[PDB]
Amino acid sequence: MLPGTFFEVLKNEGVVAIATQGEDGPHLVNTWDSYLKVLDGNRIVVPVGGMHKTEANVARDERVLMTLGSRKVAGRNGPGTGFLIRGSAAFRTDGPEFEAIARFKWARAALVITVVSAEQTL
Amino acid sequence: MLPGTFFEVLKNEGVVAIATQGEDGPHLVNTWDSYLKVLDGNRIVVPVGGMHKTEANVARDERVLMTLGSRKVAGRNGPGTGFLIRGSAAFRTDGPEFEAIARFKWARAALVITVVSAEQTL
Ligand SMILES: Cc1cc2nc3c(=O)[nH]c(=O)nc-3n(C[C@H](O)[C@H](O)[C@H](O)COP(=O)(O)O)c2cc1C
Ligand SMILES: Cc1cc2nc3c(=O)[nH]c(=O)nc-3n(C[C@H](O)[C@H](O)[C@H](O)COP(=O)(O)O)c2cc1C
Repeated sequence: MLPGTFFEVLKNEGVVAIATQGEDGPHLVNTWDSYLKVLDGNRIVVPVGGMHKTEANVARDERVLMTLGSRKVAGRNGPGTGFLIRGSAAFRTDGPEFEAIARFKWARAALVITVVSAEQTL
Repeated sequence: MLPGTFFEVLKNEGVVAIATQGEDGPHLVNTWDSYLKVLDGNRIVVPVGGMHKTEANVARDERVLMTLGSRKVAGRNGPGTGFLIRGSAAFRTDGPEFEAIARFKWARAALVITVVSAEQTL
């Protein structure tokens, strides 16, 4: 379901933001555009070094939001676009989903986001 | 309280993410590094075109989170850094905080974030 324009954004560097639901409000962490590995079946994989609070939140509520964008990709009304991604998160520590990001020697896990919707917001 | 390194990030284009507490989980929206207007008294101002869900959330819970970063600014262990900003939000349609972003003629409002903490997370 992830559209072509989303893959165009991924070709460009940028800050990715990942929101979770915590006990006393939202939490928000980051990765890089270039770190994302997209697999078939609508899966975005993120290398996890920290994300301990994020992981605790996902354990309680699997639903996450992700945003990313680039000034270098054309939006609907001018240069620059981005996306709001909604999906369910899981943390993997073995198997193909972990191997997808195992190149990162600091990785303790793979954050796997199964995408339910992708909206171009610009 | 906002540190020099944060202002170095703002010299570079990038995607800013703003998380709020929604009715059924977090909400997450964006602006650009170059749109942020920093005022005395630890205030960050964002031009508001949409942000209708965000405004509804802020009306009920003023606490917000913001992230931003850049590969072009050195972090602690290599190239690239970014920030987690925590603060309280208000929406303004007049006064000096609105005038700060009034040059954006599509702006219906100014989102004013009064910063309580700024953490360099990389
Ligand atoms: C631009 C940027 C990229 C980041 N990339 C990662 C990353 O790929 N993996 C990771 O675990 N943390 C990364 N971090 C740090 C996380 O955003 C977060 O601060 C840290 O993992 C702690 O997560 P937690 O608050 O859920 O415990 C990055 C931070 C920034 C500013
Ligand atoms: C890179 C990027 C920059 C954006 N800049 C703004 C902005 O400056 N002001 C704004 O109102 N919306 C901006 N948007 C759209 C918002 O993220 C959001 O989708 C829209 O304001 C609707 O907000 P809401 O879901 O809270 O109703 C931007 C989106 C992207 C991807």
